[PDB]
Amino acid sequence: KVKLFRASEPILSVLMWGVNHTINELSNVPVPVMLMPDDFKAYSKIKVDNHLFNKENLPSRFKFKEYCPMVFRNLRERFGIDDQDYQNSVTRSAPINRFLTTYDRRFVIKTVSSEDVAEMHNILKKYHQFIVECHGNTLLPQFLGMYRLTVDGVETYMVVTRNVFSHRLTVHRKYDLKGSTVAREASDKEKAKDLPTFKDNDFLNEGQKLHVGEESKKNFLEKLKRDVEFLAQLKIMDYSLLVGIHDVDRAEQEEMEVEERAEDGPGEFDPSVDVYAMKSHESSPKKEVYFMAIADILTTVNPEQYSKRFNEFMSNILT
Amino acid sequence: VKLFRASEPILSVLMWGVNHTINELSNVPVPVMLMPDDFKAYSKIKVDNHLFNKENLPSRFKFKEYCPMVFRNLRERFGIDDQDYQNSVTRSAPINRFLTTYDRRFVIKTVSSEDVAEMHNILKKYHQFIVECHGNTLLPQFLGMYRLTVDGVETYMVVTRNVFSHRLTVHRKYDLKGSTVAREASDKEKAKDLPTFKDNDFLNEGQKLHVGEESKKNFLEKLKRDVEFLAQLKIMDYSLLVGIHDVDRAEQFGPGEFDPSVDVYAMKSHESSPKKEVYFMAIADILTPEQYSKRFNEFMSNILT
Ligand SMILES: Nc1nc2c(ncn2[C@@H]2O[C@H](COP(=O)(O)O)[C@@H](O)[C@H]2O)c(=O)[nH]1
Ligand SMILES: Nc1nc2c(ncn2[C@@H]2O[C@H](COP(=O)(O)O)[C@@H](O)[C@H]2O)c(=O)[nH]1
Ligand SMILES: Nc1nc2c(ncn2[C@@H]2O[C@H](COP(=O)(O)O)[C@@H](O)[C@H]2O)c(=O)[nH]1
Ligand SMILES: Nc1nc2c(ncn2[C@@H]2O[C@H](COP(=O)(O)O)[C@@H](O)[C@H]2O)c(=O)[nH]1
Repeated sequence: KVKLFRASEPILSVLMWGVNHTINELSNVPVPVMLMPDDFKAYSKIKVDNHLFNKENLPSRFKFKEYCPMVFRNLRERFGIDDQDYQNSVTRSAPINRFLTTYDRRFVIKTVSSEDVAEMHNILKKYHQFIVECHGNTLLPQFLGMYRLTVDGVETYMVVTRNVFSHRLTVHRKYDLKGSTVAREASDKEKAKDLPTFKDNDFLNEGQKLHVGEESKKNFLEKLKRDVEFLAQLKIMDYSLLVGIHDVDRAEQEEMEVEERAEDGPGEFDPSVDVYAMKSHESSPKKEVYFMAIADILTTVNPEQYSKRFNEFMSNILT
Repeated sequence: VKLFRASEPILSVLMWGVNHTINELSNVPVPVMLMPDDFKAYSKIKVDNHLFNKENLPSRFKFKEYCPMVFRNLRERFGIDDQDYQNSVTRSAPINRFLTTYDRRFVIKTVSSEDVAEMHNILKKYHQFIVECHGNTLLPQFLGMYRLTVDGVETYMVVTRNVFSHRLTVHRKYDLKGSTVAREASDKEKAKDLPTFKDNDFLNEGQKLHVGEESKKNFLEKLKRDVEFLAQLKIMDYSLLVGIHDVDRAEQFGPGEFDPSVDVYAMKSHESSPKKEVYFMAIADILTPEQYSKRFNEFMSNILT
């Protein structure tokens, strides 16, 4: 039951230690009837200066700050994430590859700028209220924690989200879509990578389509509508639709080759866990799973119109 | 769900501190041996909580634990489980400086900076002696040592295993130095319910302690090595805290019943003893030579028949 907080970088150990630390302290804090306004300006801060002690994995000296912990605890709850699960995902083993995933691929940890952290505060009261009135049903990023780590006098800002992708199903192709009239494509650099991040004209040029079926398309499009309208209400623009594609047969084969090396359920998922996943329509050219979520809402044409434009595009991404 | 609700913020910080450090230690491997650095080591944490978790805790505070690996090892060598130690401190506010945990198992004494220095001074040798005697000793048993910073004020604390029983009411206590001077209770002191008597008011009482010549064997075999250890360390002016539980009295879950592994210092009255009693006996207040050692030793050998 010993947790060592062992990691490739001291930053990771401190991250593991702080999530572990704060989740445990929160376990000693009654769950409130409601969130008070201060909760939105609140934060916790701990500074550690150990001497000749417990220095194998943690640095002797570091700081950890959690923004607005009462609010994020509540967000986790409304997103149906149990605090102990969250803690275990982060601390049972070092997050792996600034962009990390928890070792079990449930949670994504992004290193952000100070400005990003500033925007979360700005948007936080309304985002919460919006998560309340849409019952956690949303294509928006789902925020679970915000933290500032300090190691060797250096401050690092981090935001934890639920993975847009499945924690279990492989992605075989992703796109970052915006719907911009501007040319959007992948550099020769990108296309050369393993899992390139294709863009608008790649999607349009490939003739790609996402066969989800009318009932999913409608539910999807109703989410997209209020999400982008909510974002337009704030001063927010230039976010993307992150699209991941999972080829069910290709995976079955990949798995089969995986076991072969040892010797020598099929494209389904828990919609409560892989929250952005959608099956293909029974009459799809091939058996697929899609993951679709709005990306990057923190960091001519104005907002209101973007939501209008962004919206028309994603409505045409599918059938 | 522990709130750390207490009469006083210092106590809340203490409860929070022991909780925090014991949890942290449960993530630290038990080593194959203590190292010299473990005797100069510490943990420090500073807390700054804006608009968060203020119901019982101050928003800002510090908690420092001295030599946490050595005290964790001492706990084990005394047969104390970390989880219990933690539970005794945090389950409920320690009560009435001189506190005990809510279950009276552990004593919490405010002490001075010089005290904390003195402890660092004797600690390696004290530990070594605890090892060599397999935890069996009338010396105080030190379970942890802490410094608290609250409202800008630093406070030092040492935790010991309670000398008296955690259940058995003590009816009379004597502080015994074996001195050749005038040590008696003061008129005002002689007033309150729990009078701290001394040598003279004891030797002039004809009071003996009946444990047998057998328990006197164990006890005196113990006391000698202890006062010896203190001498070699050139320490003195320490007392023998003695407690007396009158069975019949309390009677007016059984009378005189107790768990020897928890009430480590308690001794049953002998069979042939006049009244039915339980005695509690340990050395106290040694944070500070031969003559005192041998003088002390004899005045104590003269109360066990
Ligand atoms: N709106 C808002 N912004 C904050 C708050 N706390 C910190 N920030 C912003 O977050 C960034 C980093 O804050 P730090 O916690 O490093 O002081 C800064 O850009 C800071 O202005 C807050 O309570 N409200
Ligand atoms: N650190 C910190 N930064 C804040 C706080 N409240 C607001 N800010 C910062 O204040 C700025 C707002 O300033 P304005 O642009 O309205 O003059 C934001 O960029 C954000 O960085 C706070 O409580 N703490
Ligand atoms: N597994 C996973 N990858 C992501 C997620 N969000 C973005 N990525 C990927 O990470 C890369 C950079 O992230 P971004 O700049 O959007 O933060 C992109 O190639 C994108 O496909 C996510 O939620 N989960
Ligand atoms: N000998 C010794 N004394 C210490 C050590 N740590 C703290 N002390 C002493 O204990 C007292 C309290 O120290 P503070 O922890 O308040 O800085 C001071 O007299 C200090 O010098 C140590 O590692 N060794």
